[PDB]
Amino acid sequence: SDTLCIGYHANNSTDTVDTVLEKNVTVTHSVNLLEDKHNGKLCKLRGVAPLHLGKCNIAGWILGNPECESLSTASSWSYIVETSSSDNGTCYPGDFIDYEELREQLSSVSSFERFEIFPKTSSWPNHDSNKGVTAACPHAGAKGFYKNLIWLVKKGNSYPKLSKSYINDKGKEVLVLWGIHHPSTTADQQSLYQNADTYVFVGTSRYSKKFKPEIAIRPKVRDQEGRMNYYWTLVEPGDKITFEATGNLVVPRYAFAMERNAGSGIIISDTPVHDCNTTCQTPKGAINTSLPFQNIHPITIGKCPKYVKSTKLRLATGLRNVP
Amino acid sequence: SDTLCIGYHANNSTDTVDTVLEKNVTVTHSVNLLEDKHNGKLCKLRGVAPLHLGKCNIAGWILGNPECESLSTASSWSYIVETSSSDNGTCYPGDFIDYEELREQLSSVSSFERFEIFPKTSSWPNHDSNKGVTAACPHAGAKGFYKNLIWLVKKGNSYPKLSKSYINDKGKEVLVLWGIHHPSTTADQQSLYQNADTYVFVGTSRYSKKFKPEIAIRPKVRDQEGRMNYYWTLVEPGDKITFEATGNLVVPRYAFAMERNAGSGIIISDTPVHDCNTTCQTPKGAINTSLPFQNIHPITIGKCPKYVKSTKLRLATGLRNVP
Amino acid sequence: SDTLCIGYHANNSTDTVDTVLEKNVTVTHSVNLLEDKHNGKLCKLRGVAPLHLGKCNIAGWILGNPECESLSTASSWSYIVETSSSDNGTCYPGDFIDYEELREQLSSVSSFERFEIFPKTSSWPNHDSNKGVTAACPHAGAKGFYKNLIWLVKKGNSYPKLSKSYINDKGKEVLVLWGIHHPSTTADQQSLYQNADTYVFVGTSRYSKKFKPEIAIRPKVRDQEGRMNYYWTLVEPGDKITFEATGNLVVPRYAFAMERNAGSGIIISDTPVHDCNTTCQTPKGAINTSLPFQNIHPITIGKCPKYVKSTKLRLATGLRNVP
Amino acid sequence: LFGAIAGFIEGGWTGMVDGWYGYHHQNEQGSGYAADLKSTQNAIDKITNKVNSVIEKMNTQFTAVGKEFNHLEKRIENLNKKVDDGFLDIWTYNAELLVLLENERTLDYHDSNVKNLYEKVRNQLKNNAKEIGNGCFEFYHKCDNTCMESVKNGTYDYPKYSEEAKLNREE
Amino acid sequence: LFGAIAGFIEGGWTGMVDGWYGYHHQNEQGSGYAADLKSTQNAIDKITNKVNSVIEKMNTQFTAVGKEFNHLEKRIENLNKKVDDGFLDIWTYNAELLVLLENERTLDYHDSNVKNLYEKVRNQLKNNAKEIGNGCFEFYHKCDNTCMESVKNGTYDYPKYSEEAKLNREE
Amino acid sequence: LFGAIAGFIEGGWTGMVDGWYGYHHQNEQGSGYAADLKSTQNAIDKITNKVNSVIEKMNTQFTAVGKEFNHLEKRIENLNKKVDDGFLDIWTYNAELLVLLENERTLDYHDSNVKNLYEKVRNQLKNNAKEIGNGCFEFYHKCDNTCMESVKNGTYDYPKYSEEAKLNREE
Ligand SMILES: *[C@@H]1O[C@H](CO)[C@@H](O[C@@H]2O[C@H](CO)[C@@H](O)[C@H](O)[C@H]2NC(C)=O)[C@H](O)[C@H]1NC(C)=O
Ligand SMILES: *[C@@H]1O[C@H](CO)[C@@H](O[C@@H]2O[C@H](CO)[C@@H](O)[C@H](O)[C@H]2NC(C)=O)[C@H](O)[C@H]1NC(C)=O
Ligand SMILES: *[C@@H]1O[C@H](CO)[C@@H](O[C@@H]2O[C@H](CO)[C@@H](O)[C@H](O)[C@H]2NC(C)=O)[C@H](O)[C@H]1NC(C)=O
Ligand SMILES: *[C@@H]1O[C@H](CO)[C@@H](O)[C@H](O)[C@H]1NC(C)=O
Ligand SMILES: *[C@@H]1O[C@H](CO)[C@@H](O)[C@H](O)[C@H]1NC(C)=O
Ligand SMILES: *[C@H]1O[C@H](CO)[C@@H](O)[C@H](O)[C@H]1NC(C)=O
Ligand SMILES: *[C@H]1O[C@H](CO)[C@@H](O)[C@H](O)[C@H]1NC(C)=O
Repeated sequence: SDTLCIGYHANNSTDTVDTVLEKNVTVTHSVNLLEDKHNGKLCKLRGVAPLHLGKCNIAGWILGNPECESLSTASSWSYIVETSSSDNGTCYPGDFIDYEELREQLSSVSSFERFEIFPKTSSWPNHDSNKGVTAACPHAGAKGFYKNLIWLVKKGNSYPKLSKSYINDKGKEVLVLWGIHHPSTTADQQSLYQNADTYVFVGTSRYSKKFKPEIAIRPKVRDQEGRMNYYWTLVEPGDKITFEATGNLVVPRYAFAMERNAGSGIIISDTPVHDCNTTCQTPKGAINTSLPFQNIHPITIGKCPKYVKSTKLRLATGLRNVP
Repeated sequence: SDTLCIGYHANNSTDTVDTVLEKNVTVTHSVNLLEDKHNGKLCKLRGVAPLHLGKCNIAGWILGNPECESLSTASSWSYIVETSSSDNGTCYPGDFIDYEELREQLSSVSSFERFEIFPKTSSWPNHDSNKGVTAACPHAGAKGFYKNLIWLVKKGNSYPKLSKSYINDKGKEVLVLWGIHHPSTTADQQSLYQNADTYVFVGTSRYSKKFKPEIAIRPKVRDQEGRMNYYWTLVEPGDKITFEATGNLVVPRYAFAMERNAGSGIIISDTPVHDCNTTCQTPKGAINTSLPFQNIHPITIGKCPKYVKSTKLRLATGLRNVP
Repeated sequence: SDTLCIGYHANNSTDTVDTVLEKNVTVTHSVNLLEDKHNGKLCKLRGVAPLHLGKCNIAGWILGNPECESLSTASSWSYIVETSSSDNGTCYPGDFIDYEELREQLSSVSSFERFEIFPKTSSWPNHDSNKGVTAACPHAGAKGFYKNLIWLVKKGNSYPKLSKSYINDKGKEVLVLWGIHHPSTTADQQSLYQNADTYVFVGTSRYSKKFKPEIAIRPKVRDQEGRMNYYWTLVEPGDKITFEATGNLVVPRYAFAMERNAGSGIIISDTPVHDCNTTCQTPKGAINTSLPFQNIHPITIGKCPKYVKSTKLRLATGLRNVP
Repeated sequence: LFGAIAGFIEGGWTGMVDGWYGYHHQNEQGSGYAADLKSTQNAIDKITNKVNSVIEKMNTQFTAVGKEFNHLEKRIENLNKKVDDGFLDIWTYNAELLVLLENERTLDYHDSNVKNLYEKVRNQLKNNAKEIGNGCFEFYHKCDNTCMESVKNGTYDYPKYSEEAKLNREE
Repeated sequence: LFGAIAGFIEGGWTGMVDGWYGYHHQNEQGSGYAADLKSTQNAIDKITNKVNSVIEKMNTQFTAVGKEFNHLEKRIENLNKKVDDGFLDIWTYNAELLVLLENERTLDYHDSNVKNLYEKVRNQLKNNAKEIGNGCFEFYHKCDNTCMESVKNGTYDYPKYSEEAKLNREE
Repeated sequence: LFGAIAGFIEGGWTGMVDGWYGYHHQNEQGSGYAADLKSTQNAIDKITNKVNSVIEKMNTQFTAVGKEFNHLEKRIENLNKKVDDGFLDIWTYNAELLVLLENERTLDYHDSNVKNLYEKVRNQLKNNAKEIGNGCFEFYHKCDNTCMESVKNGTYDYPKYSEEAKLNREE
């Protein structure tokens, strides 16, 4: 006699999922909710490439440490990348003031142009712009210095009051860095700048700081018992910046006219940089997902899945596989 | 023959809701869980009105910039409000030290009394309390200055050591502000204070700072090549504050005895202030609700619904509407 | 005729739980998900005891305030404990620089050895290491001072330039603290150090700071119109620290070679310390549980349940109790 | 899902206005809709409780979200932003999904209530009536208004009519 | 909800102490309660798993929540507070609602287990017994203890008794 | 749970490949498996919607998680770490439990669909066939392929065969 039975699917599948009531339940079909694969590459975030410093850090890079000139500086970037051997920084020892804030502010720019605010040949007719070099910042075997700064020293036996202004006619803000030098001894002070007891003064519409050299022996670093502190400010469009000095000023040469973007970050890894787009970047590599969770890395840049500690988040679509 | 059917309700309704399994499902009755309406007004938070600065910012207000005296200062407030044209602040250019921490500390007070800590007529018999005015802080067309500070300048050809104490007998903490003046040139320094090379010293039981004028030309701001930095401290009840100076001190005149409340905030908007109560305030306007979510604004003050990105959170109460 | 009925359990129980649809539902069996009991004791976290300062705070403790020598200093600890009567700190008034960061860095150490970096008997042959005591830091009724610092004053009528280095040969970082003294008056300055107008300079490979005394009358604290600021740095292994001074330096005597652990914290309570293990510590007492939530205290140290505002979180295991 | 609403009872009654679930009779004396007030009320109480549970469990504290940072505090500004933004992402997701989940359940709850009510009736009548389906029962006897009202309030006397029904059932 | 517990089986048995769901028989040889150990155990395992899922999925790391800020760090003090307070609100809400939801589900789970067990029995017996209701079945034949134990462990022989039942059924 | 899958229909059909739920017939003309495409599709749409709900409701904003602090900024470093770690604990727990809950529900959803489909058929046939159980129906008449296809698409004519069935039923 004739029959008609009611029933359900079963198959090949060995996909398991977990439920509140039961673990390791085998199901016909299932879909994964956790991204755990990355491409092993540092890619272009929202279509724009990162700045790759390689041999240097940001300090070395914006100051123009001699080892960083083989880099080429783009005119925009989405995030910055240093490597674990990015050890070329401030070759002359000292304090880089508000450095961490500086790195955050440069982390993304939409426009970046280096330019000679105070041209070497023309700006310093009463001081010596050619000496002012050190074994701490060696170039081609010979004593050198930062590219974007000049260490002004006395001419003959004379350091007359120095006075120099720059008006920002660039229509974007311009980042200006300078440095101040603290000699080891009064003999060194006088060797370089003639007058002991000097001052440096720097000012904009919103900034004003006076600096006095602090002459003493520090512990030797890269053979220096002296020290050099590096400072920086951002001159707004239309504003000007003015320098005044009776010695000890490491004056700017290059500056940078920039347009900041918006909180990006700096990634430190040896993962290689590639041509690829992504919307989510980790130091291990990039993530290409629409899935809401990931377990690759907690420190991401972009529109990222939420980092979780899970190893498996598998969602049943089909039904219990019973044969 | 007789029948009895079992069934369910249906109606007018076009309310839809979403479920995990199905979107746009029409239901008989439904309730909304997301507040999306605000009253377009800045109201009184927990019954007490905000401080509305209008033409000035907090800096201008507490210093007594001449454009802010047409304001009237209440003796308590729940939060502060500035507008986007609150541009009257420190009319004499300089640095307002720990300004942001100051604004956070004044954001809500339960008690606030302005009072003449160092009365003008009586406190400065050996210095000139009447000159000491500037084109940077103009009053009725003529040169003026802050109301809550006096710019003490020399009397005849003499600035004798100044020395003044105040003991806090007010039973609440009192906020004392002062300023220090950095002239353009040694000529100016000597015009105002006679002695070049001066110092100002300020101290309480827990505070102690020495200040030396830094004399140099800054870029002109409101026609000033000089500068003036503003400082502040809170003298705790019973403690005292002492000033000592051979020049360059902008002394207090008014101070404020206050009781801080507890983290409120400052809202910056041109939304008008009104007489209305609320328990939750946004810069766009206030929210009257007991619903757990809102999508009006993320920066709120009060007991607020949680800000979400949803456009619709409608919860089914009734059943599937089928006709 | 014969019958067979199907049914379910009921019992003694009065356990209730709540559901979305219904409150106060009586169930047969139930399990609690919220830890609300603590043992009223401050215990040893992951087997290792906290540092209990009792009478003193961290400032008093690492400086060697005379009231803290009855403490015994362990060579490792999991977290620090102060009481609400931990009022013995810097007996000579002043500013303890970066104090909060210091407390955070000492909150847990795996190794801690106090040692005489600059031995009293041998290190200061041209200065007076015996005078240099004060009524602000009294010992056995008589005037005293910190144990871990020496207040060097002139010998006879002479304070020659002082110059002293220490090289860190300890294979861990060593924490060195020192102080600088600001006299009340030039008479006091000259009484102690002979020369008015002095400087102190301190330096390592990464640290460099010059200090000048600021001579003036402050409001009396513990009978002192002068002041004394306390500074500290961590000398890394192999590096050295150097002191240079023409007066006003309170020189180190003891220093501490330490190994920092990893973010622990300091708890402030009068809850007594006991021999007890725990994996989760609150200021009210310790928590022994594997339940995911707790309502005892929000500020915990260890692997803790999540603090919630709930009074009851009871999960039904059995079924509706119907009799 | 319980197979009743939008299922084996394929439509709703716009004509039944006094409640959520109920009956429609037809005898010699007339016909009409009438809600089951006990089971309707029971559901209202429970749904109400659900709504209030979702609303009233939210802990609200006084807080000023906004902070202001100077131009050399970008890092803590961005820390702050991360916090605000992290909370936004969490609440948005939970709120969205909570609602989606609870709505599926609410709808199913009603399906269940309607099914249980069909079964309640079926097990009173048994063979004294025929299961047409579409939720209707077609009596094998004269069910006057007193009889109807007895089924509706659960006190239907099977014995009374069992013989009148049996003889009618066979033809 | 499945309509069994607090429903068509209107009460529980205080007298059944060896498990959650079961039977009560009555024949010529005696009478008594006896849990279904297979289905009771099955449920315990699954509920246990639920309890452990809720507990053991919580990721806990070593952390010192407390921070200390000086009097010029009010802003980051308040930031810190906003963080602590934000987490409190989130956990409280989720925990409260998690429990409310899971309890509705646990109770329904039991309802289902009891219903499935009734149905298991009904579909073995069929017309060899009468559905009194309140969860009882009234046999049309002599069901000895071996017979009972056969229905309870699902191996009941319909054929064996089908004729003895048929003749008895007609009164 | 609805008692069908892994229950009163004790196994699945590897042989039914064109869908999730369906039938297996056997008459004089042949035999074979065939999915119910309407109810299978219906479920696919709804499950798909569930998957997309869980994925697409996640709000993601642009953020750079990493921050760098100098050696005197331990405290805000640790504040930052507390934030990162707090978010990790929340997301991990919710994600883990979301999935556990939704999987229990998805599986139950299918159980329900299979049960509803059995009931759909049972209430068409009634006494024109016998409920063997294990989800089978054993006809009391000759059900040709047109007849089968009529029960499968819900247009089965009870009257047509009701008499052919009654006479066959009595043996
Ligand atoms: C750039 O970095 C290199 C390596 O990071 C520096 O050279 C090192 O100098 C140390 C100590 O002075 C030597 O002991 C190492 O052998 C050197 N390493 C290498 C790879 O050469 C170099 O001084 C840096 N140059 C500048 C200009 O900063
Ligand atoms: C109050 O602010 C107003 C405008 O915000 C000042 O007036 C401006 O002054 C600037 C610079 O000195 C001039 O370039 C303009 O002529 C003025 N602008 C406008 C819109 O009026 C005014 O000087 C302020 N006064 C004080 C005491 O702070
Ligand atoms: C140690 O702390 C105690 C109090 O905790 C200090 O004693 C107080 O001294 C003041 C004056 O300095 C007296 O007016 C009080 O009578 C004392 N208070 C108590 C409770 O006795 C003590 O001076 C501190 N000593 C050191 C060396 O730090
Ligand atoms: C990345 O994006 C840009 C602009 O949005 C586009 O022109 C380009 O093709 C993309 N690059 C790659 C490698 O896909
Ligand atoms: C706001 O509430 C307080 C309650 O004390 C009341 O005095 C006041 O009148 C209220 N104001 C308005 C405008 O409703
Ligand atoms: C629906 O119709 C009713 C009665 O005709 C009326 O009271 C109500 O205003 C109408 N509202 C809608 C939902 O259109
Ligand atoms: C605490 O436990 C540790 C190891 O678990 C053990 O060594 C110690 O004796 C215990 N101390 C207590 C609980 O008193």
